[PDB]
Amino acid sequence: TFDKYDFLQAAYDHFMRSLEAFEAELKKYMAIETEVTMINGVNHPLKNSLKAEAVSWKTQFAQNLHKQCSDDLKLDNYIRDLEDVRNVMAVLKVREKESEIDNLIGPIEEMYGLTTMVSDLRYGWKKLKKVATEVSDNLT
Amino acid sequence: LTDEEMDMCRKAFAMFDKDGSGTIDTKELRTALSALGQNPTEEDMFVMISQVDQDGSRCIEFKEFVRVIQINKQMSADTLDAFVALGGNLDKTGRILVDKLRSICEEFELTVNVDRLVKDADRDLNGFLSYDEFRALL
Repeated sequence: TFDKYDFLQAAYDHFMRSLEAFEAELKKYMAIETEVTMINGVNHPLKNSLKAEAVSWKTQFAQNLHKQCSDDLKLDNYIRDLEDVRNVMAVLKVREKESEIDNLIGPIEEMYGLTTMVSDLRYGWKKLKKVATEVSDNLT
Repeated sequence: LTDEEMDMCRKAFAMFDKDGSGTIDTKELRTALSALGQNPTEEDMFVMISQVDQDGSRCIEFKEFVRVIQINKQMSADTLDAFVALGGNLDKTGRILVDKLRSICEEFELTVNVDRLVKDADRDLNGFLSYDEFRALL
């Protein structure tokens, strides 16, 4: 019954099998954590080593989300900065939905999954208002 | 369920609750674990007691003592010891290797021995012993 837990980039393979389903992935790892705690109530060197292995696994899985979170951040930084057709094409972009998808990916990981870019994320949100101001000045 | 298990249960309950409180408190339990060498945390022992404590007492007693001994014992008399003697290393095959018995008589250094026993416990008359005739040997 300890051997049923014998387990690091296989996690990325699991990610390759793929929104909130990510949260479900973290919670099934949390369920492994809680049945380990119940077995702590049942049983420690052999147990503390796999306890520390859970310390390894969920932190590294959080970081393999966090790297993609950083990529989301930087690729959003990118777009932060016959012309009327281009203005209309950017006017069509649902863009706030993409910013919201990134915001939901980040803040849920920080809070429910528990850098100084949090204020940058806030300036991400206000960025659209600033861009609308710039487009208003671009009207003329 | 039996009558001598009550005897050993009373003796072991005496061993654990050593001061005389009538209830297993955490300190006497850790005293027992530290006599056995273990000094775990003060949060895992809480969970262990909380699974064993049914009454909400934070202290387990003789009814709970025999409840855990009952579940661990009868959940998991003469079948096993005579079974796993040599044939239970074979798991319902009825063919015991002679080399195992030669090894057994090799290691324990016995002065005089002839293996005519297996020659004259041969009830299938082939050169090995099935399990029923193995009990007939015993």
